[PDB]
Amino acid sequence: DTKEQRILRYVQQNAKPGDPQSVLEAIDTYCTQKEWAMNVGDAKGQIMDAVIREYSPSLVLELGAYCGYSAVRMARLLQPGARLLTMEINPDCAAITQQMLNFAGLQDKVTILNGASQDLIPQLKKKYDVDTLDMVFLDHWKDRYLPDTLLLEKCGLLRKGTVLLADNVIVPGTPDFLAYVRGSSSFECTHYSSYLEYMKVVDGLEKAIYQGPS
Ligand SMILES: Cc1nnc(C2CC2)n1-c1ccccc1
Ligand code: NA
Repeated sequence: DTKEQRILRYVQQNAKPGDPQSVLEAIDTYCTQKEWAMNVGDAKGQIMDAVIREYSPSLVLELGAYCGYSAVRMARLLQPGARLLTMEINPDCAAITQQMLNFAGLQDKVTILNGASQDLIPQLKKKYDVDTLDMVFLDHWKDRYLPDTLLLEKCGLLRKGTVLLADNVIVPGTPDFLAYVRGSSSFECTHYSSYLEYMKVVDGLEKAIYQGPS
């Protein structure tokens, strides 16, 4: 038995089928009052919402999924015909995420790819007919933020205006990724700070808008 499974069982008893908002609230309640989980929080959640709404991405790529919270949080805001592609290496988190999306009524919008992102990313063009992404959400293994950004560029998956949004850049922290995008002229960066009231600790998200190479 895992924490993610217990979050699933809790949503199923306390949220309403097909209602993405009630699913998100059930998760926020469980991960505030009962068992903490990093991906969830609403300082973070309202920044994810504002970015999605400002940029209206047609194709989002999510690196990392735990119980589906981020994917539900994003998929529920996508326009009709917009699609979310989620890569998760842990097959158990992938199955929970899938069931969480099924519960939320959102499975028609999301495609879960199970695998290491470094191996899935070079395949997006040939296997999934992906040309370019409008948005990328980085919430997976902190060591992969930078190397995977480089792979996205190597494969031409970013275009002028593609929005990278990086979670947990301070806690547990992704300093090499922050150094790369803030220091590169390919990226225009905005940092969103987020006080974790319950930990007495400062964390943040990074927004980097790809400029192209030039
Ligand atoms: C990559 C990359 N791009 N710019 C930088 C720093 C600002 C100069 N780094 C870097 C250097 C050393 C360790 C980790 C990341
Ligand atoms: Na920069």
